[PDB]
Amino acid sequence: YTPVEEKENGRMIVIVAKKYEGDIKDFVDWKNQRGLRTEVKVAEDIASPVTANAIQQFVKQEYEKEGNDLTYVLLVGDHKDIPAKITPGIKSDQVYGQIVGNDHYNEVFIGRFSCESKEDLKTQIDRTIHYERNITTEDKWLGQALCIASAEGGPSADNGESDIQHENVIANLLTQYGYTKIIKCYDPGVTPKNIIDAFNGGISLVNYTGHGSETAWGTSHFGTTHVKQLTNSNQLPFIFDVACVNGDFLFSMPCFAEALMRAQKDGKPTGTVAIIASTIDQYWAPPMRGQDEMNEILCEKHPNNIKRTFGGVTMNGMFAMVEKYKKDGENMLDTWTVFGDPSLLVRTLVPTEMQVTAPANISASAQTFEVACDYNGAIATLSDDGDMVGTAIVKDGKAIIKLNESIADETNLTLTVVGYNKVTVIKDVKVE
Ligand SMILES: *CC(=O)[C@H](CCCNC(=N)N)NC(=O)[C@H](Cc1ccccc1)NC(=O)[C@H](N)Cc1ccccc1
Ligand SMILES: [Ca+2]
Ligand SMILES: [Ca+2]
Ligand SMILES: [Ca+2]
Ligand SMILES: [Ca+2]
Ligand SMILES: [Ca+2]
Ligand SMILES: [Ca+2]
Ligand SMILES: [Zn+2]
Ligand SMILES: [Zn+2]
Repeated sequence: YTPVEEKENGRMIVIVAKKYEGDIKDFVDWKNQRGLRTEVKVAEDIASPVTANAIQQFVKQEYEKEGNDLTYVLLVGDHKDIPAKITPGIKSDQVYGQIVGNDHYNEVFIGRFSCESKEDLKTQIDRTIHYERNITTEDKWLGQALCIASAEGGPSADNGESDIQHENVIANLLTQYGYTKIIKCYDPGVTPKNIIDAFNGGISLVNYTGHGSETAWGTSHFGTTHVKQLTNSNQLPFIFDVACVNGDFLFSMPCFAEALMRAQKDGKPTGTVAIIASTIDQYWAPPMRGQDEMNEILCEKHPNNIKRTFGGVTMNGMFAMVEKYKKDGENMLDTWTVFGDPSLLVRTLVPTEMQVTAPANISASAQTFEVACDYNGAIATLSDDGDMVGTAIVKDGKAIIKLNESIADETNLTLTVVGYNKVTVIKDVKVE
């Protein structure tokens, strides 16, 4: 299949319901600070009442603009705030990113921060910023994974694997890549305690393959009522969830996925940093292929298809499903919904540090700024209070940042450098 790229110069639009307009600033500032051009659009400004047709039209319109650099779209609100596209048998956010080619292969990654209160939003913003900005060499819970499998399935499943055999292949792939601990919770016998203990012990990735209801997992019986028992404060995994309706966010109560994204303990984020879960019932075999490819891409098994964002990893993993299962695969892709930031830079192992050498000062008339970094591929960005002044990728040991405006009016600039499985570096640059 042809992958959908995380365009180096891509941008993001956060479509936020009016009642949350004044609460998203810190998120928008951080994204611009690390080099992802991000703009905000108030949903009611697109149309009031807000409808699925208007959102769809707005995204298409923005995508068509000269360059087609639109790459991510984050929806901020629950279904009542920003609706999902609803057609017979389909509830979907993913469809908003299907713009070209009369097909179901997205052009744009879509994600959602489902919130019904200000704190639901604040906790999703904070956990995301902490994950990309504040993870250090001491966050030892990274590189540890949890595989969960029902005792069902067989020869007629994807690649003829029962859910257990399917998860074992995934566990081997993760181990080969470098994960240091794989926890296996396979039926029969899994209880809520087993899941609660795993999360509380520290894990950065969860793969689930089995049955599910709107509010719980069939294997373990762990559900929304058990979320309050989690104490994995800012030690959050992301999840590839194969199950029926765990992601039905139009349910009368918070669904499984929403509960995990909104969980908090004494003001700190618990639960998950991101999860992809279905709004409808899932077929047995198709999602298995998608889940496998997501893990293959995460473990960099395809050198010319590297994806660093949660949206990029999951969407490209689903392309393989569509390719092999066709129509059935397309229905699964449309409804397998991303909860969390689609631009999220995933972490797989305990990070290492980067050696960054940059001038302590910059001329008020400078057009460029050179930074030395011992990690090629890092993204170096200069910003001013959430305003991105220039960004560049490290190549051959250095990044040559071209300023997009005059800094003659500034006294200080913030240099931010991020890198895959690296500790984020933030330095000040005095303007002389
Ligand atoms: C509801 C679930 O949680 C279950 C999730 C399966 C995930 N894949 C793996 N664990 N490997 N889904 C089902 O059990 C599925 C639900 C469904 C019902 C009606 C239409 C479409 C999906 N049911 C089945 O797979 C059964 N084999 C019945 C069936 C449905 C569709 C075609 C053929 C058989
Ligand atoms: Ca397309
Ligand atoms: Ca509260
Ligand atoms: Ca498999
Ligand atoms: Ca049960
Ligand atoms: Ca909801
Ligand atoms: Ca593959
Ligand atoms: Zn923090
Ligand atoms: Zn079954």
